[PDB]
Amino acid sequence: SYTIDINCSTGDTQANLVLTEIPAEPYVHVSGDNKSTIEYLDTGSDNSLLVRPTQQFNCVSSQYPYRNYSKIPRSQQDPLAVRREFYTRRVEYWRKADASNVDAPEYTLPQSCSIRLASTVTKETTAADIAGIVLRTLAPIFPNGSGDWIKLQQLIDGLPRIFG
Amino acid sequence: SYTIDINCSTGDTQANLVLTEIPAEPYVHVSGDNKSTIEYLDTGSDNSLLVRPTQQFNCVSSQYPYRNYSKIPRSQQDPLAVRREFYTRRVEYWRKADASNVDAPEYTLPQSCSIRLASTVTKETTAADIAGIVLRTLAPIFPNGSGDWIKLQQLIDGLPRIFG
Amino acid sequence: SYTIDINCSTGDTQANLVLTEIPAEPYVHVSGDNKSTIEYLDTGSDNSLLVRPTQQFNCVSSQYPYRNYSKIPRSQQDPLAVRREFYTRRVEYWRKADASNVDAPEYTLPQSCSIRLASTVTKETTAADIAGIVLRTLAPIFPNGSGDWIKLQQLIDGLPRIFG
Amino acid sequence: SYTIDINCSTGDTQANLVLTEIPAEPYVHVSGDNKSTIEYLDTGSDNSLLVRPTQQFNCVSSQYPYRNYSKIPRSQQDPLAVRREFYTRRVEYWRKADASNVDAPEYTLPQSCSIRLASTVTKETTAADIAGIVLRTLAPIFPNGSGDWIKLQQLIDGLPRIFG
Amino acid sequence: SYTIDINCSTGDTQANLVLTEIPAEPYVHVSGDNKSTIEYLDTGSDNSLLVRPTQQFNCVSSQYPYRNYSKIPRSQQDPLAVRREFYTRRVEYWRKADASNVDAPEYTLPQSCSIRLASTVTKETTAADIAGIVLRTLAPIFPNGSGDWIKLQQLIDGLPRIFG
Amino acid sequence: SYTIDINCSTGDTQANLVLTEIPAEPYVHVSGDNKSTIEYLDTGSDNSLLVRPTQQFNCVSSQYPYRNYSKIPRSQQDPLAVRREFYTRRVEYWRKADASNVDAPEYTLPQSCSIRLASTVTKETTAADIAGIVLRTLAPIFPNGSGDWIKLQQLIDGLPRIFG
Repeated sequence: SYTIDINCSTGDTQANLVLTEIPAEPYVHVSGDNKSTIEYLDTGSDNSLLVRPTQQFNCVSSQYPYRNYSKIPRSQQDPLAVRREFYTRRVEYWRKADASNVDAPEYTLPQSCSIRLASTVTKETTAADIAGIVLRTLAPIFPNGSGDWIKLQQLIDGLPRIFG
Repeated sequence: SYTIDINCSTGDTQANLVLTEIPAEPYVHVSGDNKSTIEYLDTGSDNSLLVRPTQQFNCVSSQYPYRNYSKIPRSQQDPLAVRREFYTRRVEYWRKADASNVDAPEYTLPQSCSIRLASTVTKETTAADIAGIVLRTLAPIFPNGSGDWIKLQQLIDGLPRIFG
Repeated sequence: SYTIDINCSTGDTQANLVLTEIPAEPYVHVSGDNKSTIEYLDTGSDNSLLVRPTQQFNCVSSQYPYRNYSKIPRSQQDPLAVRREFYTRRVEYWRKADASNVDAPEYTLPQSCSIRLASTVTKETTAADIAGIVLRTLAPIFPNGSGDWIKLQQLIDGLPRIFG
Repeated sequence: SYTIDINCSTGDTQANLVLTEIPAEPYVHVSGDNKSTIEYLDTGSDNSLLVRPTQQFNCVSSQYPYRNYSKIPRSQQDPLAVRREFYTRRVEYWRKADASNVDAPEYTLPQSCSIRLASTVTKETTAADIAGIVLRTLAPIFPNGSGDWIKLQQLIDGLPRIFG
Repeated sequence: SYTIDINCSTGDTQANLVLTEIPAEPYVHVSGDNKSTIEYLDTGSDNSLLVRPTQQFNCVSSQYPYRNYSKIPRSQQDPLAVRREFYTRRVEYWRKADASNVDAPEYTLPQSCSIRLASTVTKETTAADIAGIVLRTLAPIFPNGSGDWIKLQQLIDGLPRIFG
Repeated sequence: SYTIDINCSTGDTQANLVLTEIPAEPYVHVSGDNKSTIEYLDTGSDNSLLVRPTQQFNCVSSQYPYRNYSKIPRSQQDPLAVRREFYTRRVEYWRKADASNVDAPEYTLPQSCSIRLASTVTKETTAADIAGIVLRTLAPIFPNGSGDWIKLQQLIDGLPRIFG
């Protein structure tokens, strides 16, 4: 009868963050084919550059999920809890050029983004429960989802105070 | 006139990742400059815990955007390009209990999720362009958006090969 | 001709902190001397507990009102003035239980609050003047009096920055 | 289903203790850390004194709420419950002088007042519940609120028998 | 009856130094929100640069205002005097470019200016008295106020001898 | 043809800061080269003090105007730009006494104020443009010019937040 209550603040409003699909067919094994860490290459990239878009994924598990959480008493630590984490890092390499002037040089613009999710898990932790924390981390940066980029832009401007 | 090509593989289909808003009112500034990392406390949590949900936002910028990327020739480095980086880390503290049994203990379960993004930004780089990199990082894990959690389940199960 | 000016910042607005009366009839002397320190016990409490609500009062006075205030020069120390001080400490023990479930255990929740007022009194120091310092000590915690409890809630939550 | 009962004696009558607001705008951090203890200085005071009015705030919390309350048995100690505590200390320095006689010397009159609230909080402990203990601590000293100052005057006069 | 005589040379002539207002609405907290040192950012600046106009203000007070003034005898040092100082530093970043030729590069020109005012203050020191020393420091550089820039220009030319 | 944009927030309103001239005749060259700092003595002061009012002027120039500014890319550094800097420090020595009382002591009160300005100067930078930076540094402190002293009073009172 145990239930999991997120101890958060959640609103009534909802927004659509619109993801465009990324096909698996163009991706190729690079390192760690069988192992807990894998790195893929997107071969839908410019043949002739030295850099090409990669995305890696790796998973980690720990037996002691409360190791870094000392402000929690043992009397409240679930002794059946196990720590599951995963980590993705996508690097892509954009190309700026204009077809108008071929004299003008082509530049390579690197971009990288990484997400690390580390949950404690017991028998009542669900897939959607864990998905919720990613969506709540995203929510304050994209408060209208794909609609406007206002908070994102102010993060690019160097204005870290998002809630004030 | 220069255009930016995301050297990358995209698809035709699109999914909705449905974000639920997080109201800004309950968050309280706790620590940090703009020069340091800003930290907020979600005060809409169980007061009777000594751990409470926090999300933090840090962002930093550099005039040397190619410092980490080694295999990009100078002839391809945009001299006007700048490095813009931001980093968020949300820690929430879930609570498991059941109203069926006043005699059975309650446990607090820690969860953390962190997103870092470093874009090379030039004149033609738009806020939408930069949101694209986060959206493409997310898309392989949530290929149907909020619809299903199959690939996320794999990542938690310890299977890192999203693409196979 | 002498007037006393509080050297403070005060506003135009006012608010009602609404007190509910504490009947004297039930309290009983438990310890101390009727000269210096007295501890009353609220007999309006449960018989069956070893703890019962008690409020203590304690007065002292000194001919050396500037003893700890070293940074006031003698040219500005009023030689007629004299130090008066009182201290109250209320301890109440709350009782939590649900009448729906008599199997569910009852708990005792201790709560305690103390006020210490030390004034330097001179000929022109009045009752109302000395009340003013208690009122101005409270006003930061109760900016709207009984109207809301927001700043008090912040104090309990552990957020000491009340003036920002 | 659990309810919290104050184990106290309360009356039917109510009175307004009327607070005048303390503007936050003039206060300035002078010492401490923004985490535990902070001391603000009222810049709305005289430049020419080495002493200026200052109000300090200080919060602490503990996982052992029954540490000093030895006379409560473990069968009645709520294991979920946790100790929260705050402390405020306002020091203001009054200025006595008559404008009629500028030959007559001006004096500095120090006044100081401190409030310490330590509650054991549990899931059902509310903001208003914790405010109640401060209000019931005040009510013996201010039986009519701002209406008269008689009991406060007795305290200053040195007469600690407030309930008779 | 004490009066403050500036021990200076002052003329009969006066000039208008014409200040154009700087609105507070565009300015944003950066560091030290509550503390004695604050740094603001002018967000009416170019979004896309790495540098943006800031102005900081910080205040300092000292108990020993005669510390660095040894040529003054104790018999003439006001023992009630207190040292108050403040310091502002404004950095702005100009942009030179012509809309005629977009080939031509845009340059960023940094400019910085700082004012430090450190007064001894007694009960008879007035706001306008302290304002006077800033106006007298400015007076020889801008002897016709906003009218002509002759002495300013000769300071930019490296000709320090202003009175000869 | 290149134009200079002060990347900055300005307002429509203008105030007069009323400067009173300082006659050059009473000042006497005391120390310093053009290579050193020039120092003048205001000989229109009380001879019977061993301290007398002095104002000094130093100015220095460098071919490397971006040395202190780190986050400006070379692609945005004007190769023709030069750094012009000047620095003035006025010390006056006030005198407090009263003609009402020959028996009461006189005191001398030191005051100092210093302005430093370092502009990046290029072909298009005019003397007026450079005066602008001093005028905009002054304007937040004197938002109504010589009219009122409210913000200056705050700075002296120890409240650094001019903009809030």
